[PDB]
Amino acid sequence: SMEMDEKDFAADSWSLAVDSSFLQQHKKEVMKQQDVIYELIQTELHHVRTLKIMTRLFRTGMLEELHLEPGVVQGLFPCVDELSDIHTRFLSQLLERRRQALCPGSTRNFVIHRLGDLLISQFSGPSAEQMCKTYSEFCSRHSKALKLYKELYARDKRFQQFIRKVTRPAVLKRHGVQECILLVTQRITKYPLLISRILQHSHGIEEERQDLTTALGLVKELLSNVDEGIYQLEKGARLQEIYN
Amino acid sequence: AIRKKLVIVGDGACGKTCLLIVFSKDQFPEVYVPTVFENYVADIEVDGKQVELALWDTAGQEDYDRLRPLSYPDTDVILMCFSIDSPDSLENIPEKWTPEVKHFCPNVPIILVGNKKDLRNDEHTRRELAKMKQEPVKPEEGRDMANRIGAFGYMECSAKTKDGVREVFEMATRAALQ
Ligand SMILES: NC(=O)c1ccnc(NC2CCCC2)c1
Repeated sequence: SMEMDEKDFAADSWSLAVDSSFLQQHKKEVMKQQDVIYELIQTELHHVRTLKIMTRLFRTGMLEELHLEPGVVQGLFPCVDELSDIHTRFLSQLLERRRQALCPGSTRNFVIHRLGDLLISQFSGPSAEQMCKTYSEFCSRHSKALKLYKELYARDKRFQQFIRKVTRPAVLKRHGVQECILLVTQRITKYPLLISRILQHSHGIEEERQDLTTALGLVKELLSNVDEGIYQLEKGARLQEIYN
Repeated sequence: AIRKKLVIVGDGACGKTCLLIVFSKDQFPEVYVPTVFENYVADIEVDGKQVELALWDTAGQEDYDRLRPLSYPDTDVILMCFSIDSPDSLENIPEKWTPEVKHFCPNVPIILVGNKKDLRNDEHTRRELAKMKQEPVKPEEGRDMANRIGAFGYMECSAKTKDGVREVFEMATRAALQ
């Protein structure tokens, strides 16, 4: 993450991020809505950060320091470039929506009134098809990536020293290789929980309640499709095992 | 310190997310209770042993039968949750959650946890349940279910007041060490 976005999302809530004199001017219902939208953007910033640790710290570090076969590194980090592209673009749109809503003379005071349209765009058309194909591929390769990691850590000394070295800082405590993989797999099932709670506090404008209801339906359709498209790959699986 | 992995399972209204949030922050949030929990690695010292306990939630995965099992690899202890204000969440324990966890996590200790124990003596809760010929889950009903499903043990807690929360995670760490 970059310092500017980290500071903007350092607080535990929207009500603690904005100035108290700005918070005071809003009704409780607006505050409750903004606290959940803030959590959606904050967790998206953290998810993009998880993807950067996987691409820049682990993947590129292995290619540069271990000179490991590119096919082995790909098995450990399936679809990480495509996932980073999808979520960095989504994060860019969420952060721009917040930035446009800032009051003049402030870098922290804002109210996002129109999130639904952005979520409909993300979870429909080509971007939704790309998310569907990418998570179907990622989640089907998840178990294989973990087994490949566990084999390499146990039999390779330079790989073990690489992992121990790059994961030693305290800021990496929750972000080991296996932890990043499960964090990415679990991300997509967080969206209906966040959107349903934003919707609960978005009845004030009928256009917004309708947009969030459509977005919620699109996210669930995407998840149902991803879930149906998963078939766990296994290194050294035989054709007979597959067709039976 | 040895690394252990804990996963919490249970129905959508069982309070598993709130339980993980309260333990990881050591507080019931006074300003905003998060909707979701990413992960956390707790430094725990139990009975003289230091453990790094990685915590994971299955919330949001309840309707997705092929995504949900991806949370299970290398799990060391399962917390199987139900809500005491929801006798229906207890009934789904033996024939939905238990066969699933025994299949993907053979030989992993399961601790059956009754959440929201504060609601057992809450007037509104008792009134609403009485309209459907029901009452809050009794301590013996929780123990009997835990005994029936082959659970390592039975425990109760309240994420709202923090009572029993520390004990659940310390016992989970001991179960993961066995
Ligand atoms: N027996 C222990 O070491 C212990 C007790 C209570 N909580 C612990 N976990 C931390 C993680 C975040 C909040 C405190 C650890």
